[PDB]
Amino acid sequence: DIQLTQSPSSLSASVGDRVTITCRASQSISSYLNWYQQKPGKAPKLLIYAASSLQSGVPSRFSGSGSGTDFTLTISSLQPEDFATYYCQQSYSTPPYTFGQGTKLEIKRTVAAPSVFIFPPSDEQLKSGTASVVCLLNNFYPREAKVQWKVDNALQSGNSQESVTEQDSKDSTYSLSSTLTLSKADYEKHKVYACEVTHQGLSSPVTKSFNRGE
Amino acid sequence: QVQLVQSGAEVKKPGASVKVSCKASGYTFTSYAMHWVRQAPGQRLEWMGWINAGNGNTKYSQKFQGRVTITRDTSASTAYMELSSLRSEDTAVYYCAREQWLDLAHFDYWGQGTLVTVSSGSASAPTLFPLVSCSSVAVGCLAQDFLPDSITFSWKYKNNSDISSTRGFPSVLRGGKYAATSQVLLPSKDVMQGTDEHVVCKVQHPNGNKEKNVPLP
Ligand SMILES: *[C@@H]1O[C@H](CO)[C@@H](O[C@@H]2O[C@H](CO)[C@@H](O)[C@H](O)[C@H]2NC(C)=O)[C@H](O)[C@H]1NC(C)=O
Repeated sequence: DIQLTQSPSSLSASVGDRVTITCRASQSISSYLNWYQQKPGKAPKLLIYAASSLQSGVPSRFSGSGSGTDFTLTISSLQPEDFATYYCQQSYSTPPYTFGQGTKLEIKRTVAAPSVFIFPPSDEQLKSGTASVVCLLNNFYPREAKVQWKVDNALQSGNSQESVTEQDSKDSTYSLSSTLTLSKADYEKHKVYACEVTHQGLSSPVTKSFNRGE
Repeated sequence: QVQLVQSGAEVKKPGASVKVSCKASGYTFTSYAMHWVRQAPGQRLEWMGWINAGNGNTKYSQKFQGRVTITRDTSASTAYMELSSLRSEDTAVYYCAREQWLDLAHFDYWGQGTLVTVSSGSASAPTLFPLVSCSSVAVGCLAQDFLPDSITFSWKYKNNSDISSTRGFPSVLRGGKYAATSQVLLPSKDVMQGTDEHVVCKVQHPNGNKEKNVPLP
């Protein structure tokens, strides 16, 4: 089977930068290489076929070159909406129709600190027997952020989940939602609920909190 | 405008089978082969098989041989993929894709995808809870206890006009069911200087659409 290895696996770059991604095939595939783009929650989209042919409708900043075992996809002027995973794929010797493991491209931009909001559980939820406490971090860059839940100043562990949006198509920032899940009883055994956020754009951690009463 | 439109999300138990459809339009259906490619969440694209839309000939990946069937209805311009003996590792988004043969083969058009979820649990619609804070004010919506993970949020004012949506957050899995949050950011001064006391969060889900009034502080 022909294996495809993409390099790098991850890459951050600035708007306007020239970006180059490489795909190496375990054996010669002539020009039977295609490049696809895939954004979160969407289907792949053809960018390049036959190593260097631009698919109709694709912006001209995408180009490809190579033949044999080494191929390159180049974005000559990176745009904010180019955040995505890029796959190479060979159609010379099949099956299998081999895809690369993908190269994830993020847009590099200036540091932006998150704005933080905390939301207590609703009464309607509490009567169900479970309490969800939500903490939102909005419009920050880079993606790396730390959320620490605290209940009466006791650091929580193992009882929270979180997820991060895709990179915004205009301003290239992220948002993150974190949920701390307690039982109604445990929730009513404590008073102060807080999320503490650590991020490069903050000189010191930022804490948002409430008291179970109000 | 070449278009490939696939059937909706599916929830199945381990051991069951699933059949996904892919309706083609904008070209001569019989002139192009149709391939099926799946992607487990966060994973690699994985080719499964192709069918020649003209003469109905097929070829399958040896990984799926014996449990996958690809068919086509020419008069309906539709291709079908059936996968049996489903296991949890079959949970994935399944895509149909058209192959362009001209020059060097390549997949030039893709369907929007079909989420197939294999679970011991059962499908369920979401339950909505408001997120109220205790410059812009943040208002939110929590959808819980829904399956499959195929949900979309939208927001409306009291006067029934749309609120500009913000980046959606991925759902998280807990106890065999999914949960997701959504948020809108409203100017603070327009909220405190306003007669409206709530907005409306709406969710669309294959098992039941829901609405919830979200108070404003
Ligand atoms: C629908 O009602 C909302 C709430 O009163 C209105 O939202 C305001 O719209 C103005 C438009 O200039 C904005 O400046 C305010 O920030 C909005 N307020 C909030 C709280 O979002 C909206 O104008 C109304 N639309 C119609 C067609 O009546």
